[PDB]
Order: sequence, then C-alpha cells, then structure tokens
Amino acid sequence: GFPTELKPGTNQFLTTDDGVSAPILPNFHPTPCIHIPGEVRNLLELCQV
Amino acid sequence: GFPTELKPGTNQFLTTDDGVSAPILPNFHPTPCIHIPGEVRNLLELCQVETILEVNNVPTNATSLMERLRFPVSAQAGKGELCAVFRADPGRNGPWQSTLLGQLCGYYTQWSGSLEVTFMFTGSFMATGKMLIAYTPPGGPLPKDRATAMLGTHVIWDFGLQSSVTLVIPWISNTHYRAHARDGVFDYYTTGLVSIWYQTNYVVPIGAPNTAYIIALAAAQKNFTMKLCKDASDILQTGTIQ
Amino acid sequence: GFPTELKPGTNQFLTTDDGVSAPILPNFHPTPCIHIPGEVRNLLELCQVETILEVNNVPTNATSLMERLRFPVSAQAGKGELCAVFRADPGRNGPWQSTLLGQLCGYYTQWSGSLEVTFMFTGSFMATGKMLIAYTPPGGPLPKDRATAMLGTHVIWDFGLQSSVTLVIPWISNTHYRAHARDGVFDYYTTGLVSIWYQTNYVVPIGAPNTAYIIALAAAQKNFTMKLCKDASDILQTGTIQ
Amino acid sequence: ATAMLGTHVIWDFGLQSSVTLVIPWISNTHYRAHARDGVFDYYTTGLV
Amino acid sequence: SDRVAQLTIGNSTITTQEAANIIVGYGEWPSYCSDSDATAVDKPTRPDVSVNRFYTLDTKLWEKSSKGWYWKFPDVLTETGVFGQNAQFHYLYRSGFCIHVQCNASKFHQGALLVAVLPEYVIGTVAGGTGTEDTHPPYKQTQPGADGFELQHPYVLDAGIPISQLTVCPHQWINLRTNNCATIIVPYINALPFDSALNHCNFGLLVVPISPLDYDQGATPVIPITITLAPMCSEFAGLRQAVTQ
Amino acid sequence: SHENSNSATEGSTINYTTINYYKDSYAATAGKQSLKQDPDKFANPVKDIFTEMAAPLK
Amino acid sequence: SHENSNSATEGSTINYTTINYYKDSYAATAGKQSLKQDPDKFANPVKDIFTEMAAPLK
Amino acid sequence: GDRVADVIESSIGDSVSRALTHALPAPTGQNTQVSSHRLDTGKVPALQAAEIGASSNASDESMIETRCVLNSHSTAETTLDSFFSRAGLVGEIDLPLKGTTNPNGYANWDIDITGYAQMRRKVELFTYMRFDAEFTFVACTPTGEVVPQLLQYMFVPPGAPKPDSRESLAWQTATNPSVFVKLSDPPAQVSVPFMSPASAYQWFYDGYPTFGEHKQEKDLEYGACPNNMMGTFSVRTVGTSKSKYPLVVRIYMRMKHVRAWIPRPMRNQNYLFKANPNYAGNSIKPTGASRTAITTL
Amino acid sequence: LLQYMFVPPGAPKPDSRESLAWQTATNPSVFVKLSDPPAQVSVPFMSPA
Amino acid sequence: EIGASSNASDESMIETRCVLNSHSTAETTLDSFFSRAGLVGEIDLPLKGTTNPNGYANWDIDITGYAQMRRKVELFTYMRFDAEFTFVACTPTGEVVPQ
Ligand SMILES: CCO/N=C/c1ccc(OCCCCCN2CCN(c3ccncc3)C2=O)cc1
Ligand SMILES: CCO/N=C/c1ccc(OCCCCCN2CCN(c3ccncc3)C2=O)cc1
Ligand code: NA
Ligand code: NA
Ligand code: NA
Repeated sequence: GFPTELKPGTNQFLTTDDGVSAPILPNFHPTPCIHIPGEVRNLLELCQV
Repeated sequence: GFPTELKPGTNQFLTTDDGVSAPILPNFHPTPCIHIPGEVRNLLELCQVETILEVNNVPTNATSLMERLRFPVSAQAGKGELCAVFRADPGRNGPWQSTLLGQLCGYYTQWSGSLEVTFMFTGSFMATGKMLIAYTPPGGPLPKDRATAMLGTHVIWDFGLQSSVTLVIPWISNTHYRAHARDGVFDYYTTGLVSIWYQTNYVVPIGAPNTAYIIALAAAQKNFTMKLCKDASDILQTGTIQ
Repeated sequence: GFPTELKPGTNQFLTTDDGVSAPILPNFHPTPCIHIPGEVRNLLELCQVETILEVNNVPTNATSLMERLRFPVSAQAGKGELCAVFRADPGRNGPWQSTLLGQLCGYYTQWSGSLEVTFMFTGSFMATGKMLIAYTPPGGPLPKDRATAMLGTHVIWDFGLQSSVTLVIPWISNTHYRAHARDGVFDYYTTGLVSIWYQTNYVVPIGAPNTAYIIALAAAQKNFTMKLCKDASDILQTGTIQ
Repeated sequence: ATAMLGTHVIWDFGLQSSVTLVIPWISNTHYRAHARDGVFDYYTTGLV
Repeated sequence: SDRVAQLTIGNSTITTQEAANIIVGYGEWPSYCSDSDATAVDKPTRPDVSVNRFYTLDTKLWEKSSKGWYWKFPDVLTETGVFGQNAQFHYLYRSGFCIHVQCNASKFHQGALLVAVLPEYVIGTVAGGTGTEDTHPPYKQTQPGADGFELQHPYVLDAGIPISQLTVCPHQWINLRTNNCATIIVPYINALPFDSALNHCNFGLLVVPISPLDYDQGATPVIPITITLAPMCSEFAGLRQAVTQ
Repeated sequence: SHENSNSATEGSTINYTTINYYKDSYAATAGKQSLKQDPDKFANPVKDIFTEMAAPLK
Repeated sequence: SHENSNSATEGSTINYTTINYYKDSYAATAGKQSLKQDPDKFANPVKDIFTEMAAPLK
Repeated sequence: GDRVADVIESSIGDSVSRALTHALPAPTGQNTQVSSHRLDTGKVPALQAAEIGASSNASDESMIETRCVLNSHSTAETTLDSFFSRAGLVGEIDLPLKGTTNPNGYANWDIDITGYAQMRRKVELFTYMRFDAEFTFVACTPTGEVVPQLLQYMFVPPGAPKPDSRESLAWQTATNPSVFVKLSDPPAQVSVPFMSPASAYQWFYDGYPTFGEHKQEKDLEYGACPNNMMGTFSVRTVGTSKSKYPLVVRIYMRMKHVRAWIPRPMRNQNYLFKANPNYAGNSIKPTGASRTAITTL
Repeated sequence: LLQYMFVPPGAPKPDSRESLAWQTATNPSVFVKLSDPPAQVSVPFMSPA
Repeated sequence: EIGASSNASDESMIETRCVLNSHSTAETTLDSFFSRAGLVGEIDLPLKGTTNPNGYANWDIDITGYAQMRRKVELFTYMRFDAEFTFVACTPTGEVVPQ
C-alpha cells in the first residue's frame, strides 16, 4: 500500500471537529423544503431585537 | 511515510457503506450477459402493476382462503345499503397486505402518491347495477350512510360491457410523505377510508344467479414514490432454515 | 496529519491481492535476459498441443502401464462391433487425465470450447479398414449398437497413407461454460460420449499381424478458454518433502 | 387430439353465424381423377 | 374490433368473437437466438411450419368446486407431433409460445378464471403437514405432461407464494360475462440461449378460478376449458438419438 | 482508467458513476445508477394499445 | 516515473500496465499483461507447412 | 443461393426481438396537471376491462378536478442497487472446542445464502439475478469477545480439494484465494465477481440437473441447478494444535452492480428448507391480518 | 464486539439479543469493538415534513 | 507422425452456425496463473525442543518442499520473475503474542 505514518491526534474524538462521516442511507433524498416565514441566519439578528 | 491521522469511524463496519474492497480473482471475466426478457430497473415499475386486494379478509381456515380474493353483491331492498369498507392505508395491516404494492411498501419507511383500485364485476352478463364507491379523506369517520359517504371523493359505477371501474384515491395529505400508519400517534399518517354502497340495486332476470362477486385490483399512480429503506415487518422463518 | 479513516479489510492478507511491497535491495539491477527458445505466454498455447489420451485406462500393475497408451483393433466378424468408448468430459476422472489438457484444465473451475482427438493407426502398411467414430451429445445414453451411435456427430475413418484422422468434439452446451463434470448434480456439465465402431472390418493378407494398435492424441480447438483459477484436485505429497 | 394434427379451424359461435374451412389443394399429382374404392383411391382428397 | 380475432400459424387457424385483446409477455415478441448470444457451434434446425402451429392438448371441466390447474412448458408438447420428435432427438431447444385458453358459457352463467404464465414455476410440498418432513414433489407432479395437474392449495400456488400477486406475471382473465378466451404470447425465457426441453421447464401455465362458476338449475352444467398452444421460432441443436427423458 | 471490464453490469442499458482502486472493475463501488423506468413492460403489455378516454373493449 | 528499470520483465515482448510507489520497479504490482499468443511454436513447428485441406504426406 | 419465393420472403432467422415498450427517464414522481370538469359522452376514462391483463390507465386528472403540483420527489432509493446494496447476514460458521459439529478446528460452509429469511425473501422477488458482491466476515467468541487468534479463510471452487482437517494439505492455497486475518483486526472484506457459468443466477429452477429416470430417491435433486453452486468457503484456526477458544464467524453479503429479471409473487409462508419452497401444510396462513366482517373496521 | 442498528418506524424492533431482526438485511447497522475508536456516521434530514 | 497437432477445425468437420465468441483469455496468462501467494516454507522456533531450542533458525531458500506450488512451477524448465514474500507468524495454536 501507499506509505503513511500516523500522527498525534489519531483516534481522538474532538467534539468540534468538522470532518466527514460515512452516510447511513445511500441515495436518500430529503423532503423538499417549502417556504417558511421567519428564517434566521445569524444569532446577531436576534441580539438586535 | 505520508503524515496521516485516524478519525472516528475507523475500523467500523457499516452495512450500508458503499466502499471499495480487494478483488479475490484478478483478471477474471464473467460470462457474457445474453438478452433476457423482463428486466426490471426500479421497484416503482412493480408498484404500478395491479395485484388482488383482499377486501374480504375475514375467512381464515385453509379451505376458505381463496374466498378472500373476492367479495359479493346481490339483490337488496333499495335502501342504499352498505356493501363493504376498508382503510386506504397501503402500508397498514389489512387488505393491502395481499398486494405486491403493500409488500414492497413494507421495505420503505415513507411513501407519497396517489393510489388506484380497479373493481371488476364477475356476475352474469344479464346482471346490472350501479354502485357508489367513496374515498373519505382523513378526519371523516366511517360514513354511517350513503348520504354521508357521498360527500367525499367518489365514483358512481354502472355495470355493463366494461366489466371494471377505477376509483382513484388521490394524494390528499398534509405532509409531502406519509410514514406507515397504525393505531396510536401514527394514525396521523392515515390515508382514509373506502366504502362501497348500492347506488340503485343489483338486478337480474329469471334464470341468473342472485349473488355475484367483485374482484378488486390495486396499484399506485405515476406520482408515487417511496423513501427511507427499512426492513419489512415480517421475517418468514421460525427456527433455523435447514 | 491528513485525516484518514480505516475501513474493513484493514490488516488482512489476501493471497491473490495484487499490491505494492517495499523492495529489499535498492538500486539492484537483475542479470540481463538473453534469448531463450520456447517462451510461453498463455497456458492456452499448451492446451492446443496434442498429448496421448489413455483410452485404454485399465491395466494397473507397473509392468503393464505402457499398455494404457494404445488400444487394439483386429479382424472381426462384420457385425459392426464396438471397439471402445469413453467420456468426452476433459476435466473428469478417466482417460483425459493422461493429457496435458486435462491436467492444466484441473487448475480452472470452468472451461469452454471444442475439443479434438486425433487417432493414429499403427498397424502394418498392408492392413486396411474403416471405423466409425461417434460423439453423442448430452442426454444420449451409451449407444447400444452402431446404428444408434451413427445418429450423432461422427466421422468415418478410412485407413490408408494418411495414418490418422481427427474427430472434432464440437462445443455443444446449454451454458457458455461448463464446470468440471462428475457424478451427481454436476453431471449437468457432462460433455457426452465417444464410441468407436467397426464400419467394415480390419482386413489383412497372409503374413501380417491380426492385431494392431491405435494411439489417441487429444487437445483443444482455438475457441477453447478457461476461467476461475483454482487448485488442482491432486496434491502430490504424502508426508513432508525432505 | 389426432385430428388436431392436420389442417384445421377452431370455430367460435357468435354474431358471425358462419365459418369457412378451406380444404387446400394438397396432392402429389397436378390433377386428381375421380376417386373411388380400389386403385383409384390413389386420388383421394382426404377426410373432414 | 378488439373482441374479434383470428390467429393463423402453420396449417392451423383459431377464431374468436369474444376476445379481450392479446398480451405479449414482458412486452417482447419471440425471436431466434442471435449469433452473439449463442454459444453452441452446430448449425441449428428450424423446422418452421411443421412445429410452429397450434396443438390442442387438453380439456378440463370447470366445476363449482374446481381449484385450478397448471401445465408445464415445453413438457406439455414433448410427446406430440413433429415438435415432440425434434425435442427428443435434440439436446438443445428454444422457442416462444402463443397460448390460447378457451372457455365459453352463456349470458346467464358467471365466473372468472385467471390465466397466467409463471417462469421457473418450482413446485413445493406441504412438508408432511407439520413442516418437519423434507418431502419433494414426484416427477409426475413437476412435469405432469399434457394432462396438467390440479392445484392442492391454490392460495399459495403449491409453492408458498400468494396467488393474489400472480398478476405481476403476463396474464389475462376469462370473465364469462365479457370474453371466452385468453391469448398470451411468450418469448423464450431463460438465463441460457438454449436448454433441454426434457430436463427444464421454462414456465408454467396456470388456470385458476378466482370467482367461482355459477348458473341456475337447467342451464348447461358442463363448461369445458380447452388448452391450445403454438411454439414460435422453434430452434433445435445437438442432434443424436431420440430420448424421452 | 485502464482496468479490466469485468463488472457484472458491463454493457448495461444504464450508465453508472463509480469509484475503484484496483485493476478489476467488479471491485468498484455500487455508485449512482441511471434513473430510467419502463412500467408498461409489466403494467401494459398489450399488443393493440387502447386510450384512457376510450372504452377498452369495442 | 523516474525509477530504476529493474523489473524482471524489463525489455519483454509484451507491455504491462502496473502501479508502484518505490524507486525500484520490481516493487510494482503484477498488473495487466498483453494478450498475445503463439500456439504454432509448440503445436505446429514444421519446416514446410501443409494446409488443412491437403493430405499432410504426399 | 435461394430461389423459391417462400424462402426469400421468410422471417426464419430474425434475431432482433421486437420490443413493444421502452424505458424513459423518471428521476422524480410525475407532476399533477390542472384539470377541470368534463361532462362528455363517448369519453370514459373511469371504465376499464381488467380482463385484458393491463392495469388501469385512469389518472387523477380525469377522475377529479385537480390543481397543479410540481412533484420533485426522488425515485433514486427504489433502484435495484439501492434496495439490495445493503449488507445482511447470509451465513454463520461455528468452530467450537468440545462439541458435536466442528470439534476439529476447521469448517466447510457451502456457499448458499438461502438459510436466512430476511435476505432470501428480498432476492426471491426476482427469478434471475446477476451481480457482483462484497462479503464481510465478522469473527468473535460466542459471548462477543475478541481474542488474539489467527484464522485462515479459503474459497474452494467446485473441483478443488476441500480441506478435511485443520492440517489438510489443501491449506497450502497455491491457487485458491485465501485470507489470513486476526480476530482482533477489523472484519475481513473482499469483492467477489459474478461467477456463474450462466448469464445469471436463478433463485428458481423448475427442472432436473441430469437426464434419466426421476425416481423417488432422486427427487431431492428437483430444482437443483449447478449454475447456482459456486463452491465452498472453508475456515480454520491456523495451527497444528487445537485453539484455546471457541469461535463464531458471521458472513455478510452486500450485492452491487445488480441486474434482475422476471419479478414474482413474494413469499407469504414461512421458509422451512434452503433447497426448496416447501411450506407447512397444516399452517397455511393468510398473507395478512384479518377482521370479523367486511363491513366493519 | 457490539452491533448498533437503526430501526425506522415500522421495522421490527429486536426483542432480545438473538432476535431475527439483527440479520439487518435492509436497516443500516454498525459493527464495532469497544477497543476501536468511537463509531461515527452521517445522518440526513429524515422527516416527512 | 509429422509431429504437429491436427489443423482440422469445427467448420470443416460438421455444418456450423456463426458464433461470436467473446470469452476472455486473460486468466490463463502466466501472471494470472502464478501471481497467487502459496505456502513455500515453514520455520519452527520451539522452546524446549529437538530442532531449534536456541531461539533462532536458518531456512535455506528453496521452495520445493511443498507440492502444490512445486508442481505448478515445474511445468516450465526456465523461469524468470520478481516476487512478493509474506511472513505469517503465530504460536502453534494460532495465538498472537507480544513478541
Ligand atoms: C479468501 C476467500 O474469500 N472469498 C469469499 C467468498 C465469498 C463469496 C463467494 O461467492 C459468493 C457467491 C454468492 C452466490 C449466492 N447464490 C447464487 C444463487 N444462489 C442460489 C442459492 C440457492 N438456490 C438457488 C440459487 C446463491 O446462493 C466466494 C468467495
Ligand atoms: C528482510 C529479509 O527479507 N527477505 C526475504 C527474502 C525472501 C525471498 C528471497 O529470495 C527468494 C528467492 C526465491 C527463488 C526460489 N527458487 C529459484 C529456483 N529454485 C530452485 C529450487 C530447487 N531446485 C531448482 C531451483 C528456487 O527455489 C530473499 C529474501
Ligand atoms: Na465515519
Ligand atoms: Na477490502
Ligand atoms: Na510492503
């Protein structure tokens, strides 16, 4: 196989790590998103109320 | 070697993971594929094929099982009497379990689309009659009489040369998809009820049987789709299969 | 390091896996390859070379082993008598085991193609005769007489200057490939039978032997191929080889 | 089952009151003389 | 104009004045085996008109209590006419079929037969009732010949599968008030280009009453069901002596 | 790539989009299939097709 | 790549398609071979070749 | 050369099977069109003739007044690969210490996936299937424990010598493919090609494998087709002495690159044996739930 | 060694360590050792709404 | 007698049809046949034993001690090749120990 070497951090579970994980339902498509009023994008929007 | 770092999930075996695995027979070439009739590409193709709906799902002893495939109609006393009823829920215990649609439906968590039931009259050519077949959307209880049933979606069937009629159970839902309905909070996904009434009467002349049968065939419309693959509720094995 | 995640198969040693392994001698250069006659590229090249078929696979004591390589013909009483028979199945126990084709065949699970058997007459120049060699495709039992054998694929051989004749056992199968046939459900892959009969008679004048021998040579046609590499049924070792 | 092996028609009663059986010319000779018992049965046409 | 029909093939012609169209199984017509699908090298024999014709093999009596019957193909024909001879003399065989099931009654009779074609129709046994005995169906039940065989438990098609879903297979119904026959055309169905007509039955023909026959005392009580069928595009190869099994 | 075409679906009516790291293509992933359908093959295999508006038997 | 040509098949009549990660090519995979064949070398090594239709000895 | 007219105008030999239908792209469910009231004579969508053998062609639009609905519900999860490419249990092998079955430290498993109902019922929806597959082997002790033990798995195709002991010469595995793995390593996993001599495997074979009389004692071979028998899967603990622990190997199969032909009714009675569709005659049950009357829920 | 299985509404819930439902022919399952790093997967938006 | 194999073909011995043969010849190449790992040597390092009770062992590199492999290579007289050697170690019971 291709030569690799494991580095520290290997096997750890960091709760804020933004990685990729295998999908459990292949080819699954979610229910379309209809329009819903009041969508919020940033908590800062609420801090101004 | 090249610096790498193992992440969670490492070593796990996910049954639905679509990965690559080492081939056991290098340079092996399979037998060519000749032409074979009836190839299927999508289960949805099968959901559009009508199969017999066991509206008359009451007899249970072995020698009477075939009677579930058809239900009767006969001369009445013109009071717009009730002939039969059944839930329209396709993935629910009941009549739909006899259909291929109901069974394939069991391998999916959610479904969406219109359904259709075609009724074929098998009485003699000399028998006539008009039936009212109604579909009552959610919220409406079992119609007490024909006048109540008539307020919902319905078809008035006239016996004649064309032996059959089709009742379309149009997709009328609050959600885009329904999960399988059952007693309890999941009745939220119920499709509704179907009731059959005598519009006029089964009329016949001297010499023809006073009782005849109707065979119901059901399937899905072209707007029907299913999602979220799951295991069927039945597992057809008791002990080990030898 | 770079984020990676180990998948099933990790650490396994698959004997047929075609991967890369660290070299033990860096910068080592092998002895150049001079020209050597007879290089082979594909086992199929060898399957087309005729080797002796032991039709007469009956004698078993050491001093009579050489007799398996040839079978006899001799003056008869003109009743179209039977000379010899054998199964055409190349990867089956029997006569074909003596051939290189049969042996190489043992390293593959499936085969496909036509076969050929060439018979060489080794009697005296003054001996003449006509033989009927027949191939009976699957389903036909061992022909009871010459008239039955004659209904299948056959060749009528005339002894003369050309010492030999070739019987082609054309590929006539229901499946594209046959697995090795043997008694039991795998007889489904049987190739058929080959029977040799006296068409006329072995005739000779005063002074020449009344018995002569035929040597059979077999190999595969050019449409022959094999697939699904497997281990041979024999392992030529009893205890440890010292 | 034996009759069915020859030329035949399967007739279904209905609106069309009739059906036609064609007795196609199937002879060894170009012409047939009148058939009768004896050597002249050589010219027989067959059975229906 | 859809109720009337004529089927002519070989030296045989069928007529019907109460048809319900024609079903072409899996949407495709019978055809001969192509040079790229084929594998056997001998030139086949394609007898044409002497084997591709209508054969009327059997008649069953439909009764108020009938359970249904089945026939196996090409088994039903292996001993009939020039077709049978070819099937016996050759190892390899392939063909399509035109099946025409007939049953007429009167405008005062009633009932409905489901006529379907089920490929690779493997028969099972009741396993000694308790399911502990591993019994197997006898030769006369798996390949009943021209007489066909009566179903023991039609609801599960004597094979543990629901007849309620049999309509997923090419089929037609004979609903007495509507039509008096069913016509189904079937192409060759197998995972091999050719096969043995003796050892392997490509499909079974099922004729089962779903809505029972009925009529009033006085109407003709004998209502026959006749089976007529024609091979289409028959091909044979691997010639030798005749073999019946 | 430059691999053997030994996948079970080689020469199929629908095209797949898969991933692989070996010389034999049957080692590849299942991938995404093409979404074609032919319901009529099973639901409407009649010789003479009739309309929706018409009376099926005439 | 820019590796040593020390494979056992360097300079062979048939070309291979292999994979490797080291500077020595003998470390490479077996790969796919070229499908050439020469049966005659063993099955028909006669000086004066005869036809199929002809009588081999005349 | 030909000359008589009937030969010239012959269709004998036509190899192109004429198809009455063709596939169309359908990535989403069909949309709904606006429809209005129709009060016509002659036009009659609701009336059908099931006898013909086709399913109803009546649509929502012609049975009720409909609105327009743009349906973008996907049809991707109902493709054959979506339905079948999910690994399920198809075999189990026991390697006990002091036991009745395999007390010799090795075992031969006949490659047949019909011993488990979930998987079997799914594949039996079709008559013919052609596919490649990914097999995964999960090993552990009967309590689910992981121990430092080395195993050897070997695929023995029909005709190759089956090992008859933990020390059989056949484990030299010079040609058969073998996998050596520890119980502590992740589950072993490999890709398997489509290996039948036929163009497809078939879950049903209505016939016999050989010619001859099909008498009582041979009826066990009715329905047996060698084109479905791919061989033996053998496993052994790698050693000359008995292993210290009892092992269990679970075999999972995940089909991929699937093609299927001829759909059939789905099994509605419990399975009893691998080799056949036998059902318990005294327990024939209805396909589904039942009720007391046709006029009540 | 453990087995995790996702059982969507309508699929049979295992009623024991030996339930037939663990055959998991359609439901997604994960087989992992306690000694392996934490199992991890991606889940899509699955509501009917 | 000439020493060549028969040149007679199906086409000239019987009436044949046309068959488009696309059966591959790839699995019978030398690499396909030989590039499958097989047992060629075994080394014992026992504790209290007759042979190697000293914790080390010398194996003469000769693969002819095992019949399966030997018979395959002996089909040819001369062979030139590279090779991948794999070493599987464990105790006599198949156990894995921290050694
Ligand atoms: C190092 C060894 O690794 N090899 C593992 C292996 C796994 C599977 C394998 O072949 C699996 C073929 C699965 C085919 C299952 N089929 C085909 C049809 N069939 C069947 C069974 C009963 N009746 C009819 C058909 C089946 O049971 C070969 C090797
Ligand atoms: C860190 C050490 O790793 N090195 C491992 C190693 C493995 C193999 C190796 O050389 C293997 C050469 C195999 C050649 C086998 N042959 C060549 C021909 N031959 C033979 C034997 C008996 N009679 C005639 C020829 C053989 O037995 C060298 C080092
Ligand atoms: Na993950
Ligand atoms: Na792998
Ligand atoms: Na390495």
